[PDB]
Amino acid sequence: AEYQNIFSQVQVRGPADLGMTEDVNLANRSGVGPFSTLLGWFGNAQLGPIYLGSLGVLSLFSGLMWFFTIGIWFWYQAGWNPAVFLRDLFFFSLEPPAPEYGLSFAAPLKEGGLWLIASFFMFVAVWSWWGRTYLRAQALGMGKHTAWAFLSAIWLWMVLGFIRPILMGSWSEAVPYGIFSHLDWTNNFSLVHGNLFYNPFHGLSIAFLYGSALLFAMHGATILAVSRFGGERELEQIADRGTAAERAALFWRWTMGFNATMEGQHRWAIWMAVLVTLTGGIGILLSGTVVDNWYVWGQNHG
Amino acid sequence: DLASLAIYSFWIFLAGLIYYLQTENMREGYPLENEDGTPAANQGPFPLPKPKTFILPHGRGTLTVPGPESEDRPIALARTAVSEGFPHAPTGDPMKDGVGPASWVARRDLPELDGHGHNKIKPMKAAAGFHVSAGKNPIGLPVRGCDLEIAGKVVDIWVDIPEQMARFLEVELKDGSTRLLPMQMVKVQSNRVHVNALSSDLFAGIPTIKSPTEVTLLEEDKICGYVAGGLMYAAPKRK
Amino acid sequence: ALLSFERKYRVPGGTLVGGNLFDFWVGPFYVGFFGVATFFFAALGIILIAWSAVLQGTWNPQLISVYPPALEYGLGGAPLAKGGLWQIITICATGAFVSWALREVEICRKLGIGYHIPFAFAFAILAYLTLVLFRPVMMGAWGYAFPYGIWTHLDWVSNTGYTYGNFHYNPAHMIAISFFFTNALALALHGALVLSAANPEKGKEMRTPDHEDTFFRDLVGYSIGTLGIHRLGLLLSLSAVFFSALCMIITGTIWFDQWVDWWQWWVKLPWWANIPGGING
Ligand code: BCL
Ligand code: BCL
Ligand code: BCL
Ligand SMILES: CC[C@H]1c2cc3[nH]c4c(c3C)C(=O)[C@H](C(=O)OC)c4c3nc(cc4[nH]c(cc(n2)[C@@H]1C)c(C(C)=O)c4C)[C@@H](C)[C@@H]3CCC(=O)OC/C=C(\C)CCC[C@@H](C)CCC[C@@H](C)CCCC(C)C
Ligand SMILES: CC[C@H]1c2cc3[nH]c4c(c3C)C(=O)[C@H](C(=O)OC)c4c3nc(cc4[nH]c(cc(n2)[C@@H]1C)c(C(C)=O)c4C)[C@@H](C)[C@@H]3CCC(=O)OC/C=C(\C)CCC[C@@H](C)CCC[C@@H](C)CCCC(C)C
Ligand SMILES: COC(C)(C)C/C=C/C(C)=C/C=C/C(C)=C/C=C/C(C)=C\C=C\C=C(C)\C=C\C=C(/C)CC/C=C(\C)CCC=C(C)C
Ligand SMILES: [Fe+3]
Repeated sequence: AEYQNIFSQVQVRGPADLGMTEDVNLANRSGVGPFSTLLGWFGNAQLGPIYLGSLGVLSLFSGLMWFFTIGIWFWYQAGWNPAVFLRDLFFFSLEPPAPEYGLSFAAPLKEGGLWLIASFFMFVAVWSWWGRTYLRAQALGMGKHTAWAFLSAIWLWMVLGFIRPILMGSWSEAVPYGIFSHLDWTNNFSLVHGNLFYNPFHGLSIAFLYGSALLFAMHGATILAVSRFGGERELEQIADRGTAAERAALFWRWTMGFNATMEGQHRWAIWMAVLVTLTGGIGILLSGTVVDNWYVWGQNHG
Repeated sequence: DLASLAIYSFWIFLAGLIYYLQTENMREGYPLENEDGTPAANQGPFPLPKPKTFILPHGRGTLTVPGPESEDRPIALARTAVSEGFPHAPTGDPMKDGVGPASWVARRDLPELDGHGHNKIKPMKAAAGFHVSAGKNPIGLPVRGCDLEIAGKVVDIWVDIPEQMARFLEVELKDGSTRLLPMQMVKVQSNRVHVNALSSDLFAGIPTIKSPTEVTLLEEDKICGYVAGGLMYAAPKRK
Repeated sequence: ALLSFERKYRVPGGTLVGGNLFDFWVGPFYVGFFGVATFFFAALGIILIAWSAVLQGTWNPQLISVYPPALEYGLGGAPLAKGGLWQIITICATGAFVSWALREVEICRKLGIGYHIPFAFAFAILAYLTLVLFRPVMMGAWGYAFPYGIWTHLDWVSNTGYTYGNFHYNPAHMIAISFFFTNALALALHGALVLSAANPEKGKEMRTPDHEDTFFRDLVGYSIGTLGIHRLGLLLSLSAVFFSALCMIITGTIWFDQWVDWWQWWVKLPWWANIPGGING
């Protein structure tokens, strides 16, 4: 039993850390939450404090409003009966307007008006949360990398529910809110466009998705393997290279003949992941707006 | 058409990106060298990036990479062969000499600081309000090396204050003096702490720290280096 | 040929087989015994694929494809041109991967680091062996395995998936996809956190892990920490690949009908099976 640093052998607790104050308006941080011994075998034991300014309350409220909108429709579809609700949880679905209604908001409540409502709440929840992503970084004087990365995820989501529906001229193109129906939508999207395996952006997207698992496996493994030299203290390893950073680099150099720096790796990581949805979003957006059939398109390239 | 323009543009953006990424990963260790310290002929296909400057935060200075490189330390090794590409034998005791898996880098001889400017790592005894919260508390446990001989006793845990995490065990020897052992290299058990990397006679050889309530980055590298090295170099004494 | 800090690590020792016989580098590359093994298996396989390329009558790599024995051969050998080349290439691939991992172990011992990298790689090897060896064997034929060609292996992914309807409904596949997406989430967040501390606002000084914890707590009320996130990435990764192998090991073997219908165990539970309303009544 050589030890692996996957779970901590000893947890250590001190007074709750209230964190750095930078230009953050402290009036808006809750107080510290509890301490989970469970979590702390793996990561940090400390829950909270959270920051909740105005944008944060907006976000969280529409987020819940999104969720309860989907939820009353689901209870409705269960005809108000709790046993039917649990039974059919994954089968309920909040569908958008039928194609007849184009981009109009005229669609009756019970036939896609609710979809639009849920979507409206989802739109403001996501974008306001995005703003929160930038603002929490500014208050701390940090780079805006998180907000830039999250924008890449938003791109896929925007394209699927808002941009592609608009360019196609109707909301019936958009994705339903339900556990199984969204899978059916996905399968059906691929069938109707001649098989997404023919779409070279779909193929790139896969490469980065798989690539993210490759990289994170490499990276997490590498960091753990050199954690016996303080390897996880990556910021100081960036500022003043230690043997951790060196033995890491050198493992990859002896193995596959080129390597990364401690900061460099994080650049590979941010991009590997971000390109999954970047790439992905383009592939969807082009579908049916420019290319009706990936197979066909593939037979001429142009 | 649009889709084949988009795809072609993208392979161009992607090659530009790999170029950016590969050069960014050249800000350390470059230019490449011959085994003798001298700039190598063949530097690879990518040029060095234009340098960048990190501002360190507690009046601690600047880093500018790429910059002139050097071990700022003697390397006790020698060639074992007459051409490029073979191993370099330790000319002395590789543990004492800090080479191979016992290597350390000439990191700065100050302690890492938290965001407030206080030392990042303290023995728990000087860390206010810090106590063990879960798991067998190792303090007081005998420490056993890979020879199955007892090398000392745990007398405190050194903890990372801002991340609330055990980083070292302070171990007392027959001597009366102490050493740090990295947390990630000990196994804590009911009635003992077990150290596979070292045999009991190599404990005194662990690099010592100059003040008893601080560790410097330089000191951490020597300690972690030396005990990691034990895996290879202690292997004759290892039952 | 050396990074400026490399010489001091380049010492004798670490090797698993052969003492000091293959203990050396070529350029940046270490060479196991397992470096030699890896070259032999890799090379042989590549030759055997170039050869398979001529017996099928093509040189363009978007068309080159090597198929396993047809179903009729069961688990037996088959001639070279009709899926034996595949069988031997498969042995070579296994050879090269297992070699690579084991070479990785050698590099680990020389560098005095932990074994996490090869251990992690071993999960990928297990996923591969699930598709080409374990699943075929449990199903009685090499022909269920996937073929080696860039576009043809995707064909196999479609044909195998659609043999069970929409493969989405495979519940182990659902969990697997969960981990892949979460992984990529964590990978984006991890890279952006570190980078946004190391490259702050401009003229501003490097932030700290404390800042990184503070940023995460501000944003979502919790921060896993610099050790945790590396434990986490590792675990999400490996978990994704584990559930990938699981979702395929159980397909065609313990479950072989349409995956959507498996869900009926849930719906047909006694206490609510016959209640009316909703989607299934
Ligand atoms: C995993 C579940 C399915 C599968 C489903 C898919 C799907 C779906 C897709 C691919 C795609 C790919 N798959 Mg496949 N693929 C499978 C198993 C494999 C195996 C294998 C040995 O098990 C290999 C080597 C590949 C390789 C490939 C690439 C040709 C392509 C990019 C993958 C990637 O970036 O990964 C992440 C890895 C990295 C970033 C590391 C770099 C990997 C490089 C690029 C691998 C090149 C392999 C080379 C062409 C083939 C070997 C030749 C050697 C000389 C022997 N697949 C199994 C059968 N694969 C995508 C594609 O674009 O197809 C046209 C795509 O959409
Ligand atoms: C039968 C099904 C079709 C198919 C149809 C599609 C379709 C259709 C699509 C994909 C897409 C993708 N497919 Mg495909 N796919 C198929 C086969 C495959 C195979 C394979 C066979 O092995 C693989 C590996 C993949 C893999 C992938 C991914 C690379 C890609 C999605 C990236 C992603 O991260 O999404 C996840 C990321 C998001 C969804 C963005 C999320 C961002 C928002 C902002 C988050 C909102 C959160 C919300 C507020 C809720 C909060 C709750 C919280 C707990 C608080 N497909 C077959 C051919 N695939 C997508 C794509 O990009 O294609 C080009 C896509 O649209
Ligand atoms: C139409 C097809 C079906 C479908 C049918 C299948 C089928 C069928 C399979 C999957 C599998 C997968 N599907 Mg599904 N899948 C569908 C829809 C999806 C969607 C989606 C968004 O709709 C997603 C995200 C996924 C996601 C997934 C993953 C859980 C999994 C792929 C990764 C994997 O196993 O890697 C594991 C990684 C490997 C196997 C790679 C091994 C690498 C080896 C060890 C090293 C190679 C080295 C290389 C040769 C060297 C290169 C040389 C140098 C680079 C030069 N599926 C649709 C409905 N899906 C696969 C799976 O679970 O596999 C077990 C599988 O077989
Ligand atoms: C680059 C591609 C990857 C990516 C990146 C990415 N995602 C991101 C980010 C980034 C960089 C963020 O910064 C942002 C974030 O903050 O991460 C923590 C985020 C995010 N990605 C998320 C989800 C998400 N990301 C996904 C994927 C991906 N994102 C890609 C793989 C997916 C997929 C794959 O499907 C999902 C589902 C969120 C965690 C967050 C966006 C937060 C947001 O916009 O939220 C608005 C607020 C609300 C909606 C509140 C609603 C809450 C309820 C719906 C749930 C109710 C249950 C629960 C609260 C019960 C407990 C009871 C209580 C009452 C006590
Ligand atoms: C935990 C699982 C994740 C993972 C982890 C992982 N992969 C890894 C590692 C780790 C930890 C390494 O250490 C190792 C490495 O060195 O990476 C740089 C590696 C690696 N994973 C790689 C690829 C790879 N990993 C994949 C996936 C994953 N790897 C998972 C998502 C995939 C996917 C998702 O498709 C691919 C394509 C390589 C870059 C590298 C292993 C290199 C190696 O083993 O080299 C030895 C062999 C050769 C050089 C010769 C080729 C072999 C010949 C016999 C012929 C070809 C065989 C045939 C199967 C071809 C099929 C053709 C295709 C079109 C289908
Ligand atoms: C226990 O019960 C209670 C009552 C408490 C509540 C329970 C609720 C439950 C069980 C909820 C379950 C919800 C589920 C299953 C949600 C599933 C969501 C899924 C799976 C996928 C979603 C994909 C969504 C996409 C891709 C949507 C994108 C939306 C947009 C891009 C915004 C679109 C903008 C529109 C339509 C126009 C409005 C905007 C302007 C500016 C006019
Ligand atoms: Fe990292």
